[PDB]
Amino acid sequence: MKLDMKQPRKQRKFLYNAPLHLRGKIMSAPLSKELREKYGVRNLPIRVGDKVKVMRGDFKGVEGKVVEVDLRRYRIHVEGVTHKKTDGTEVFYPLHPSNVMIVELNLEDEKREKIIERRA
Amino acid sequence: MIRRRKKVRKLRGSHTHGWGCKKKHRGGGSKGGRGMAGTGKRKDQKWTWTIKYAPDRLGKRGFHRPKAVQYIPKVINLNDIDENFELFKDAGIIYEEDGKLVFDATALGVDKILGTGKLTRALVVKAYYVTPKAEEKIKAAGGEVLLA
Amino acid sequence: EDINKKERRLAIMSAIAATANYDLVRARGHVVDNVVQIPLVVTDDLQKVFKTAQTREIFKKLGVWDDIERAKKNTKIRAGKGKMRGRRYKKAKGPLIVVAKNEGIVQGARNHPGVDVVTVDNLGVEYLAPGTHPGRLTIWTKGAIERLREIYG
Amino acid sequence: VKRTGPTDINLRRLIRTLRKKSNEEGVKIWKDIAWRLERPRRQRAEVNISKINRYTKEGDVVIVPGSVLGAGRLEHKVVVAAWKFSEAARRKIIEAGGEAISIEELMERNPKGSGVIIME
RNA sequence: GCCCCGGCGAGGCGCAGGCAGCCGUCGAACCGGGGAUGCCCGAAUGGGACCUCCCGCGGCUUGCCGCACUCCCAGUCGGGAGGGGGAACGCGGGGAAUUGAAACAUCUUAGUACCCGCAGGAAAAGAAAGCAAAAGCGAUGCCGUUAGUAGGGGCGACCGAAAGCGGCACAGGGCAAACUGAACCCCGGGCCGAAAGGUUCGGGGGAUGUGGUGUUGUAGGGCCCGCGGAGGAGCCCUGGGGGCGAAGCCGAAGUCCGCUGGAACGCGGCGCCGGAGAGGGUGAAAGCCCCGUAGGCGUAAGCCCCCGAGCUCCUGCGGUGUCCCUGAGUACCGUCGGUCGGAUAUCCGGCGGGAAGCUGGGAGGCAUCGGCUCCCAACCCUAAAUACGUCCCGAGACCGAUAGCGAACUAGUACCGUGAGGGAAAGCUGAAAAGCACCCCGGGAGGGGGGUGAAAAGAGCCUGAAGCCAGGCGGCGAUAGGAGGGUGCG
RNA sequence: CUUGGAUCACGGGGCAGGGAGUUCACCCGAGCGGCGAGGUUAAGGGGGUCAACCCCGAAGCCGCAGGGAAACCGACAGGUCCGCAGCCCGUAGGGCGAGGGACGGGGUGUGAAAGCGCCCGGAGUCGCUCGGGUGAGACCCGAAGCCGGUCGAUCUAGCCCGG
RNA sequence: GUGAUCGGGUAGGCGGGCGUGCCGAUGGGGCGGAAGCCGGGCCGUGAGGUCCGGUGGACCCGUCGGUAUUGCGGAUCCUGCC
Repeated sequence: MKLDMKQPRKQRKFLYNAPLHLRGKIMSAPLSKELREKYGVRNLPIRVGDKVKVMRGDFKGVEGKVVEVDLRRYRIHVEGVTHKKTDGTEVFYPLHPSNVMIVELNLEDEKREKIIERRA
Repeated sequence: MIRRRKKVRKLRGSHTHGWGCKKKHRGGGSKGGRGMAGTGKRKDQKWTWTIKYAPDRLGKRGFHRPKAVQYIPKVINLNDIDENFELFKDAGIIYEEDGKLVFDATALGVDKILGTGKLTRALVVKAYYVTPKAEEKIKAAGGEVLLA
Repeated sequence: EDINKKERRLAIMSAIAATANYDLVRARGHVVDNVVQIPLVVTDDLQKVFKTAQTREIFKKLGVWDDIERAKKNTKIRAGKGKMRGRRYKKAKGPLIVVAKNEGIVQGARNHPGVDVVTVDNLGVEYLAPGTHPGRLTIWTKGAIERLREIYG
Repeated sequence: VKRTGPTDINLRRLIRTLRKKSNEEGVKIWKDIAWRLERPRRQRAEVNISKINRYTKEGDVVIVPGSVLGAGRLEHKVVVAAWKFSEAARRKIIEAGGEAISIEELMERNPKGSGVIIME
């Protein structure tokens, strides 16, 4: 996407009122070296069914799996990453995919494969 | 260069800003009228100023002739002819033909040669008009004039 | 604000002669303990360098890398409402490269923080005296000095 | 209004040097020239070659606390010292067999200022 | 909210964080392009409106078409135009007063505010019956100067140009008449052609002149004569190539080791890229985590250029003349009103008079005579350079919620007035709701204990000041006289 | 404010935030700076790393000659004196002496003319800042009123129609 | 060094300094706790500056030069609160 503006307010406004076909890109995450030297790609947009390693936060180290993506808030959910309520019931803790590394890809769709052979 | 401070900045705290009593900086009565009002034609507030500083401002003296009729000549003095002797010689005006030296009347294109100034060298000058003093000083320097 | 040509040019010349002095350059804030000459004249082969790595190495061998590093380190986040309007990261000044003809040295050195590249037929007072403080660290070329021998200004 | 002084560090240095040189040698001409250089700018001296030639004589030494301008003709040879010169004045003085120099060099070539003439 | 073609590639159901559920991998939402449906009023239009709802006439098979007013072409059928809207900019008309002159009447304010009408994406002007002066220029329009000048004015206050010089941008064509005389235009249907274009039938007009020629100045054109016979510059797309052109795509390099901390974007150490150290986000201050950036690719329909493509509509050069033509209530003169710097010398209009017309006619700052110089009115079209910004991109020594637009927010909203019209207030939990499980008292709102959290920051939510109020502590305190203070000793 | 305020003269319940010599165009002066008998560019043009930067562009304005209503005419780059600073001789004083002051000579208008007025022995222009004057709302608030175009007779005045 | 021959001040004129917001440069600080708020210590004729403790939870100051919607007790001032 063309974003050529040295005005913070225009930047932030774009980020807030961006259309939905461009939010997946902003939701990109990095890959592991073991997948980079295999596919030749440094980042990809995130997708449910992918396995994840948390590289930042209180759940630093945890390995998990993606079960929910929310574009309107720019967040994701990872099984294994939850806190308890005062009741005692467990609820997910929402993460940003800048703090997350992909360690196993879900490839049962031709369009992801086309993405890869585009950027390799 | 020298950038000095404005004085409203010091008058902040003066209560009048240099104007006197609290009643002196109101309007047009404070000035005696908007503009050059009261100059002596119909009223006489500033008639004193008029007769001290601006006399000959009220009335009519003379006529003007039209611009289609006015032609203003160009004038050079012998001072200039002497102090510009090398440029006019380097380019144009002077023609060193058949002896002596010759000065021509078309530097700017001129009509009158006036007499202010001494002259050192001796030339032969050709111009429309030349003045008696100029003629005398040229003759003395040892040159001659030949009217066109 | 209007200014006259002749005053402008006299000021430009004074700024040149200032940058040619060692104590003014050291007082302005530049690291000069390794620099070799001050004024630093160098061949015209520097016009065709178009890679920031190569320029990094050349500056290390001359002695200006430490001034580039000072520039990078004294870059700071500004105080005020300018941060709303953008205009944060008050950036520091490094050295000038003065060049007769550009043949790649702009692409080559344009990213290094604080550095500027300029030709001699386009020389101004703000490249040489930022903030009204003369003594910027300047690297000239033979072509530039021989073009100044003509211009004188 | 507050009469500041000259803004040229070199003028100021010269003024101090002159006052101290007068103290050293035991004379007055240098202190006099100092207070004439320290006089307001809308008043500083402007002298012409007509004037120099009128009131000078072959071999004389002249000091102008200001600017010398080219308007007139110099018939004989002179040594003129001044702060500023014009191109035409240099030309005309060099021609005729003269010197156009500075007050620093005058104080070098003559500390006591014997025979010098002030033209303001 | 329904359909189709493309892009993106997995989630989605507006501001708006809910319950329950549906759509999507046969390619969605979203983005670009194109289509469908589209209640009533409204120019509002078949006819009517004290309530944005009612009442009808023909013709064809409940369903449909048609029927306002004023006009053009036709004419018994039909085919077409106008009407209303639009911030500022634009053309044409009508036209004040406050105020200033230290009162005021001529002047000024001012050809202003406001009113009436007419157009567009630009409008208006525009091709010398001109400017000038012994020399010369060559349509209009805009900038800078000329210049507060010439010049107007109770000659007061005040008002106020042009030519020229320097530049932007450049471009010229057509009628009327003379001379010919239907050799001409349009509509509808039919046959060729890919089309641009060409050929037949029936109607409308045109001898009160359709078509051709012709267009200007020390003259030009026609008729007559001779000689010569480069309208060939342009229209179209069955064709063959190119460039520009949507949504979009690719895009380098650390999440390395220790400490603080709820969390590194910090502090120490060791590295890497760079045509990329612009800007923003992410649990604190990040060139190397993500978007991007420097720099490269990609695009439909449509617009253009080279060629090939077939296709049009009248004619030059020179001579010679007792032949002809060249715009009328017009030029001009007097008078009245208005307007202008226009002064005995600006422009517009009314009234009364009024020409010549190529052996001719006009201008040259009072009128007239002569001389010289410049030009040919009373019919038409015309790009470029210019003005604006109800909009877009992009920027900022601008403001930062009593500021900045009146409106950072469900704002020209709520609300006020019969009405024309007037007009507010109101931003911020936290990294994550983890938005307080459970127990005791209370009719209940709620209080007290316990819990979450790095911190109650507890939605009556960042920080949380003063004035004000209650309580606790300290000092004084029911025989006492000054604007509530100063100096000194307790 | 006032000659005059503790006043039986005006303003004055408390706190917090807002709140009054600005901008243009011309003119008079100064504090600095550049060039200098010359000074200075405007619109605009070209180049660039593209609102910063660099080069060209003197059209015009001021100045170098003034007098006079106009026609028109058209001047001292120093002849004398007194003399501050500073220099020379010295021992108090005396000599030259720029800038400064006073005479003399000249141009022109007016006049038969003499004499009088203005003028002539080379310094101005271009910028930044500041003080001020004049005009524009012109440091901030306050009128009664004058003019223009639209709205209203559900109040009240009058008239008609039907009750 | 001199001042027996300086030391009150309305209108008014002149000189130097304190403080507030933004720019171009230079030098620094900050989650081991920035700005702001409360109470106190020291310097300063003074306008005001700086430190200690507490509260608070992300930005801020100095010197040089420039710029400005640049300083309040009052207007029968405006807004909000008491």
